[PDB]
Amino acid sequence: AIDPNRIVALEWLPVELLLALGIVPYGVADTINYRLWVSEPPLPDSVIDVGLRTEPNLELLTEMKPSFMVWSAGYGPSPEMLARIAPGRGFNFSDGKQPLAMARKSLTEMADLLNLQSAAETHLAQYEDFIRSMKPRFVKRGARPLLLTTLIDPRHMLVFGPNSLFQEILDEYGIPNAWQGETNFWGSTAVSIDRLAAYKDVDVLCFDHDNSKDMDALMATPLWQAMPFVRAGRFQRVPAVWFYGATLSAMHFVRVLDNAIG
Repeated sequence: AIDPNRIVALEWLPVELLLALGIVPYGVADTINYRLWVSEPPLPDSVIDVGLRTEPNLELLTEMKPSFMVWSAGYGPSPEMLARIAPGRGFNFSDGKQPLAMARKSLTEMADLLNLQSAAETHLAQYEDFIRSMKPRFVKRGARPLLLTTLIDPRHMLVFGPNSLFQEILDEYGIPNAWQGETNFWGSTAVSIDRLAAYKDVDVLCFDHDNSKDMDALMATPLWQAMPFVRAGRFQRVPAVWFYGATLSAMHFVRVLDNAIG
């Protein structure tokens, strides 16, 4: 993807890969929601919004003449169709088990394509150092499991399991993941609110994403008020963190994690 200033990112994972390498995306799919769900790595105003990740403005892309386009494997438009617009590459979020391991590989891969090998190494070094440096902030904490969630709608809570982006972080800090149930490839699964009642002695973090109306509707139900971890005072709403990102999202998680239970 020769011209580093004409790269269009059709999904948020590669946006994060580009940003970690110092690249300013020429175009980004759904800049609006990127701000509501990813937030942390801010996108400059100059970035062109090329439409929803699942339905990018194909005419716009064609007119833009991107030097290269990057997206997430198995997500969004057909890579075959996309490759017809401009050169491109899809990136894997995970191998289905360790998203973070893949993130490191993805960054490296992106760096090689753009000959930013050094920048990748500098970032990866900052990543591992940051993660390790924060370990002491969770030493005092015991073996109480942690439940990571986000409200999809009043009737559905998304929970992140063992193969979620967050697991590796939890593992390094000795924090058991309360959710050991099924998960999709991306490390999450949507469950009915009642399913959360099964958890008594656990801490629960819920990622906000400008959905106060929904959180309010949820918290007004007697069920939510009856929730053992709620009554136990173990529930906390926290800032949005992209669950399907890479190293920047992981580091963002650690910051949020720290403020919440560090």
